Amino acid sequence: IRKKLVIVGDGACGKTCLLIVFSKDQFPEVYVPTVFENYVADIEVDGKQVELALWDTAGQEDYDRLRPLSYPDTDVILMCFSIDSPDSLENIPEKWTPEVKHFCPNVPIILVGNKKDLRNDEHTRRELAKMKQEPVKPEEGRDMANRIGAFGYMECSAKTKDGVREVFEMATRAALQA
Amino acid sequence: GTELIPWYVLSIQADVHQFLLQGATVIHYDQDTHLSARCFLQLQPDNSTLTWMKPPGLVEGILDLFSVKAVYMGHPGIDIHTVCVQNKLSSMLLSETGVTLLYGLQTTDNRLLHFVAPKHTAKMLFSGLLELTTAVRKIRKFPDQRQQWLRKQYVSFYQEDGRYEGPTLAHAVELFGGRRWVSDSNMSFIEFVELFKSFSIRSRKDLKDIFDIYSVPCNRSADLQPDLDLLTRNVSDLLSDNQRQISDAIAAASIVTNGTGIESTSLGIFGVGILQLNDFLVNCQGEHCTYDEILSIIQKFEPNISMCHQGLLSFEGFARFLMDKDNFASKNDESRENKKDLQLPLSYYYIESSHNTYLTGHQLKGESSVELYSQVLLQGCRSIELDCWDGDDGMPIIYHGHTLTTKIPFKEVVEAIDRSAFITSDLPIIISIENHCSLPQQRKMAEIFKSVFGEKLVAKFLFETDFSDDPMLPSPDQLRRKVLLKNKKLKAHYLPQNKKESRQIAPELSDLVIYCQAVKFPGLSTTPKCYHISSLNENAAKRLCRRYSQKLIQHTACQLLRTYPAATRIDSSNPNPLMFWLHGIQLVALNYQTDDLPLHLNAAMFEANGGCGYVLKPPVLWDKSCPMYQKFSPLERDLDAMDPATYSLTIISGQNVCPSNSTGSPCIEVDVLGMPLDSCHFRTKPIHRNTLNPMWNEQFLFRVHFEDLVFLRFAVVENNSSAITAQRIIPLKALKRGYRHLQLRNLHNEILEISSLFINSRRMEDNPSGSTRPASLMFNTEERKCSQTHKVTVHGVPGPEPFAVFTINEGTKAKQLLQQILAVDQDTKLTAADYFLMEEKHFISKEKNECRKQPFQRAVGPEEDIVQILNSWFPEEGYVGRIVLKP
Ligand SMILES: Nc1nc2c(ncn2[C@@H]2O[C@H](COP(=O)(O)OP(=O)(O)OP(=O)(O)O)[C@@H](O)[C@H]2O)c(=O)[nH]1
Ligand SMILES: [Ca+2]
Ligand SMILES: [Mg+2]
Repeated sequence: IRKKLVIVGDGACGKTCLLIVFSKDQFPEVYVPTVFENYVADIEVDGKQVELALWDTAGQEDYDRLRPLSYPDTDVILMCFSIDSPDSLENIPEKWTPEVKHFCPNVPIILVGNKKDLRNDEHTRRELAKMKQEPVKPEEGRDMANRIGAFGYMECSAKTKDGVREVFEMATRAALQA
Repeated sequence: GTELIPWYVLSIQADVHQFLLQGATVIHYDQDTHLSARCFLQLQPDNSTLTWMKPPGLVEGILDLFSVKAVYMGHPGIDIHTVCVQNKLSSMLLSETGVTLLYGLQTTDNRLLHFVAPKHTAKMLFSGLLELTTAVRKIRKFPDQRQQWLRKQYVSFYQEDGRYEGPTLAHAVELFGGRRWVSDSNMSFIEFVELFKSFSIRSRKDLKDIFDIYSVPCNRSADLQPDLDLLTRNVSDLLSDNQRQISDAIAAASIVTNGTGIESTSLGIFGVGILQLNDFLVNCQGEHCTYDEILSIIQKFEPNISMCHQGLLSFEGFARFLMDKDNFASKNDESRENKKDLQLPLSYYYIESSHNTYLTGHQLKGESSVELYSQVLLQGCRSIELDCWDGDDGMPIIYHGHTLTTKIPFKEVVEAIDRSAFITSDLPIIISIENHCSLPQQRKMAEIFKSVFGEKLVAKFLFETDFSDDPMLPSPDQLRRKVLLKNKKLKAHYLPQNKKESRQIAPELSDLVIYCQAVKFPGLSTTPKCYHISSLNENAAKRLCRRYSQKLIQHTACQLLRTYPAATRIDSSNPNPLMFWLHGIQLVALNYQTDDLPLHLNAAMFEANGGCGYVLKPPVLWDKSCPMYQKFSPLERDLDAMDPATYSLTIISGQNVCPSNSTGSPCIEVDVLGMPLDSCHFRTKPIHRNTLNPMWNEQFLFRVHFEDLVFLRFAVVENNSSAITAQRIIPLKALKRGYRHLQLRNLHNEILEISSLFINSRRMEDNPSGSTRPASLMFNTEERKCSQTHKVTVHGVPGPEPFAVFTINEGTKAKQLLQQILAVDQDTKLTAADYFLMEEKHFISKEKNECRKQPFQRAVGPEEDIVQILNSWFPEEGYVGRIVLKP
């Protein structure tokens, strides 16, 4: 039993960091833009040992053309965003939700909050002070997922590796059922 | 553009290649209508097609130079006299102005295309055409033809609708086997080739597993087939990293089930360095490459410049290393004529032969082709048959006696042999005459032979050795470019039953028979004996073999013996030759018009030794040095007096094993075709709905006693239809060790470009305890053993190089090996007793997180054979050996 999933986000938000940490338990040191990556990992949930295949996407304009490569029918398609950037909270769910529905319906979605560790960092407040912004609140994270009709909401931290394993457990179980 | 015959393959003179490209005015002659017209033939910008039209069908048509089999000048079919009167031209010589192109799509269809042009035009037209066909001749013998498949497919898309554009991604992906999918559009050839590569590297899981085991975490940042034709090799530069990532991305997403998804993690990339790659060649491949050669492989296969610079080999480099033409199973690929094997007498060689060359199909109702003699002789066949019966006008006509098959003039069949006898090969051809002709005509059958062949025909003993006390037939090398005919020679002082030749034979035709004096088989139960070449139908030879097997082997090793299918095979089928090849029979005549298994064995056997048609017989025969000379009885059902050489075969996976059938359930059947003691078949469990990259991973073990003559046969079979769709027959003696690719072929024994199989084949061996002797030692003659050599890599050798390969004899021991290592370093005074060879076993494993297990150590005691220990390393157990020198 092998499942399939696809992950999208706002770019430079931790889409690649989440997978490397989960599959390698090592936080990336040097950032490199990602075009298209495929990973395979094994996870046991509720006594079910199911192979998990991860499909990595990109949001850059030059890489927006080849998004349909990983779109075709899959058990689940996940969603990710940067908690530090309120912009990703609005545009990304609205940008990709019609795209996900159009390309492959009947695919449950999960909303994942990235960069949770630095949400309390002092540097974030100063940087967002110039732009008149604040870190994405937990309350709006759950509400946004409900607005786009998703399976649920979660938050992850690549550096601290806190809550990362939870998303896969919840995501994998949904794939087999329904 | 997209030259169908690339520039790096052609060897045409610049001026000559321009003349064909620009065009010329020539007269097109049509034999069927027997009316010549004027035309203007031009060579298309792609060097494949020839097109002729009315100058500024008879005058409208197109020829595909990938179907031309040969080009002749002054083919007697052209009627220069008819052309001159039709075109009111002055006197012309056909041997100076005629051009012909024998082309066809099958071994039974051989058309003709006639062009006659002025003297000056003929030279350039023919000279250029010969080079174009020669390139076509080579391109269809290349082992790896992945690129030549893309050229045809791309150009076919280019001209499919009449609109000059490439194929869309949906079509490109589908053609390569990817998912049946929009965004992109017509793609240039480079973007098309660069997509196939991603499909051949991202669709092979089995090459990822063989990479994980031997990889190390070394970070990411610090006359043959021309290399430009080889898709995999790096020098085939004839796109930025951004495009390549897209190409791999789409390829890795289109594959369905078995695919090495494009994993890209920084600071966590693995590789196969110089030392790591060496451990892969020493144990699995068995290849022993020096430090420079191993490094040269790194510089030649690794795509990434960063990796290639720091002596690493990423997955693309390693995956592309196992798909190269140097990692194909058969050693017969790119095999050239070996002039040393062609020195023994002619009785010791298996000679390629055909039974009814003139017939093109059924042998009781069908056509007789004059040009099928040229088609067969181009394949390399070295023996042919002529059923000269009787001329209604007095000139003999060849056909199947007392049957409805069409009659062809004899004069045009002897000519057909001459124009194409020695085009491919140069070894002598033995012509067999079923001379059903009255005395008067045989005089007109002897003039034709001497008039046409002239010097090629043998009229008298050409070599002094033929006058010895007990002469033997001359070596095939001595008779190079010669023709010998065989039939009854004068003794100097409902099924048609037409086998009886003419009772009386002319004294002119018989005088031409020299080295093959056919006579009725005297028997084994009952001039020198080395000349008489009998001819026994399969039933008579098969019956003779079983009753007198041992007697026959010592008979056919001193005189030839021909065999042809039985008369009962009106279907025009073939007998299985392995029954006769074991006993030394040389001329096993076969029906080349029918393509069945018995004809693939003949093709498989004779593709070796350069394809000359003469393959030396196993040394157990014809050799008095072999300890098993007179004791070999192939028909015996059980011989427990020797230890066979156990063989292990593993069908790891296959790629595109069902061409044109995306949906299928292929299973590979491996049949060992040898004696009745070591012949067996195996079946791999079917894999459903997967032909792009099926992966069964079965293992098969078989023991072979007489390994000199055994033919493996891999045959893809769809369980849904139970119909073969790709087969390949290779001798076990010509099967490379280790992880090698096998190139499959279709039912007509034509090369499938993309289809192949990935197999692991290691020749194990049992330990000789003295009770019984190894099979290899017995059959293999003592003299041939001296020619055997082995290379062993020793680490820690003095000098900058981490290791070096030393060539040693089979019997070399550890004591000698120390002297060889210390022999090189004469500058430093070193004592042999100081050094001692040590054997290591590095317990590498797919798992890398855990700490490496300590390498096992041992001391190679003196007098212990060093080749023997090298054969004890089984990487299946998870360890890779090293012969390391230490103080
Ligand atoms: N400290 C911290 N930084 C994070 C966290 N999540 C994401 N980031 C930042 O986001 C970047 C993630 O970049 P990538 O790993 O390439 O993934 P991406 O955001 O999709 O970027 P692409 O390569 O374009 O796909 C990292 O370099 C981090 O600096 C987090 O949880 N903690
Ligand atoms: Ca005959
Ligand atoms: Mg990324």
